Amino acid sequence: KKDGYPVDSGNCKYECLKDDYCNDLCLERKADKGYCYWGKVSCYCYGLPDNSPTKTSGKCNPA
Repeated sequence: KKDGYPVDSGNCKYECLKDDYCNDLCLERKADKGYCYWGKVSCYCYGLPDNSPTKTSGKCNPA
């Protein structure tokens, strides 16, 4: 497992506004804990699956 920005199949890291939205959405992502790294970024989990597809080196391209 590992921390990072959980991205859906499109490679889009879920965003957030508070820290509880990240911790929750994070638990669903299989992460133990997670907050919302604002700084113009998105949520942040801690415990995502190894293969857990997270922001790699591209942009959230729909389709």
